Amino acid sequence: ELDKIDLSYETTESGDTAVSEDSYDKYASNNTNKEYVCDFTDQLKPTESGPKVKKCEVKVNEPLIKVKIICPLKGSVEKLYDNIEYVPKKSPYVVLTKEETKLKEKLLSKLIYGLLISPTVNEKENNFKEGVIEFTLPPVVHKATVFYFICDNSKTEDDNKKGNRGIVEVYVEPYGNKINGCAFLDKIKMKTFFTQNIYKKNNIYPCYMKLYSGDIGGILFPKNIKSTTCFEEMIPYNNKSLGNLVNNSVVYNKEMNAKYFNVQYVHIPTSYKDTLNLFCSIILKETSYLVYVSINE
Amino acid sequence: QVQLQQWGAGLLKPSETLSLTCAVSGASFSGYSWTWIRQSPGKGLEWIGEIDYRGSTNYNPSLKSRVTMSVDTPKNQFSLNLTSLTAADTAIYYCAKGYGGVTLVRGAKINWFDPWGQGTLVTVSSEIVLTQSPGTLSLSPGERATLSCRASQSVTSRYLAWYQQKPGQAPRLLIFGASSRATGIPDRFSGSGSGTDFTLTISRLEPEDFAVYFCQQYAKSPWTFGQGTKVEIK
Repeated sequence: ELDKIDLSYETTESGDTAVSEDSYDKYASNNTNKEYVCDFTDQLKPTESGPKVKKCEVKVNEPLIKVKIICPLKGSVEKLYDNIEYVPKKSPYVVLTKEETKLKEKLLSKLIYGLLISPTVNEKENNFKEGVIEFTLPPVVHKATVFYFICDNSKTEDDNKKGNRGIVEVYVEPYGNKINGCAFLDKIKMKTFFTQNIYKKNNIYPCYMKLYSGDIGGILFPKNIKSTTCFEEMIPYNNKSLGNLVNNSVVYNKEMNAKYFNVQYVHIPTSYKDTLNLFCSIILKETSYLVYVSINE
Repeated sequence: QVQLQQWGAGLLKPSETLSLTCAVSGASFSGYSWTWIRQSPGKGLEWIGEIDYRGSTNYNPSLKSRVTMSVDTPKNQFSLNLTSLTAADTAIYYCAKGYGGVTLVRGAKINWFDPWGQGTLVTVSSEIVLTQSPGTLSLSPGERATLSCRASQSVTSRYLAWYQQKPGQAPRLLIFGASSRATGIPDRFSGSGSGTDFTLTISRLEPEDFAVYFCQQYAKSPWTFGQGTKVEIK
């Protein structure tokens, strides 16, 4: 349901606005730390000059960037957004890619392996129905990607004024090679993204992700998983969560609720220079797997 | 209402340093590639380099040694510094707004230049090659003009633009994507072609349509122009 694509859907960047591509009002996202934001609250109001096309360019060449997109909701202000529309309606699970000057629906998870889509944004649903959508990009991207969202207010009319059509284009350039960590496996995508693979039937080497200051770690957890003490209750062999052990580290997908990819990532800060040797575990339902994390050995 | 104010010292001795600055208004300084372009007598149109709001640069390999560009994003300005000046650097320098659109084609950028600045004459005194044919068309009003632009190597996609330069003015964009009319461009201007062969067709000439027409490719950096085709009366 949330991930349902319509293969027959077609649109264009300009939509039905009659604006040629040379006349788009292009601008960049408001980038702060690792959060790139395209806010349309003030951009799409009905204007005399409208309909104008306003394109927000999200250019990503770094890992673990979070993209927030704010699209004003119908009725947030009376009359000004009465006929607003957003595309795809199943964003961010569904995005638009350019195929022959045409935009068609594609699953974002198949475009970028490892992409984290949380179910909630600020404890509201992660859907344009709540006005905001978010997704975190992975620590590794191999092929360049370009996908689009639409937040179109051009059909809204107020006296002689008309709203504007909003376009967000996310441009991901390649970055990274492999993720320091382990993939518990049963595609080639699962095998090539992590430095160590752990097979279920006959394993010799348990999970050993070796981190240093500035490095990114990750774990692809087994599909069948009961619980894990990994990154919240860790055992030093030299304040038990990794956050408490490494001040200002960040763990992505703490709650393991992201769709598709059962992964969480860790970022060791460049400041952190002390040495640490930790243990956590992964429980299956059916045995359990041991995880050894070393930092700055 | 995109305006590009341009200023800088124009009368310089050899070996001195040229410094031009351009100020943007009516457009968001983020989201375009602010470029410099010069038009020299004989040499023709030449792309110098580009810079965005983040400070990232791309320079022409020919001028790469002597060219430096900067941005002062607060004031929405960007600047050029050409060094080791010679007489061959005498030309009209244009501030220009490059579209700067992203493409999955490598080495390519959707980077036709529109609008251009008014131009600054700099006087020194004390690759994909596009070949346009003809060099000169002599025709009367109401007749059809057909111009050709041929590239030394295939232009990926249809990443070609055409420009019109009326006498005494800066170029203005006519066509982008080989065959897409720009905003405010009459229907009598039609573009066509793909690969290495492109044409610009002016179906029913009118007295002001007598200008110089250039093609530009943005499929492989450095962005290059044709030598021009002059359209005149007969």
